[PDB]
Amino acid sequence: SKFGAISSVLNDIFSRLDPPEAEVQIDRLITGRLQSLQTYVTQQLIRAA
Amino acid sequence: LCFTNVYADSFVIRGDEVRQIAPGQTGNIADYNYKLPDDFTGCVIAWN
Repeated sequence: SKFGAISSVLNDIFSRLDPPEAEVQIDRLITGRLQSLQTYVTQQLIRAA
Repeated sequence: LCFTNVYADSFVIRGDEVRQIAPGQTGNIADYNYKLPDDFTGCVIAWN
């Protein structure tokens, strides 16, 4: 999932973009994936209960 | 603000070459004369 960024591949962000906003794109992707993993863990906790 | 120590770098370049002085920006001056690190904090001054 692109999560609002321009690419779903980190190396694409590296090559096709210069660092200063490549950092912004990486931050967006990282926070999106962290949210996904948080959601998975929360649902696992409820199901475990 | 109050800084620890300030380093001033002075030189002269061409008119269109001014864009090359930037973090993560490549070019003849950048690759062979003067390259700014990406984690660069500071001002750059250019006047004709």
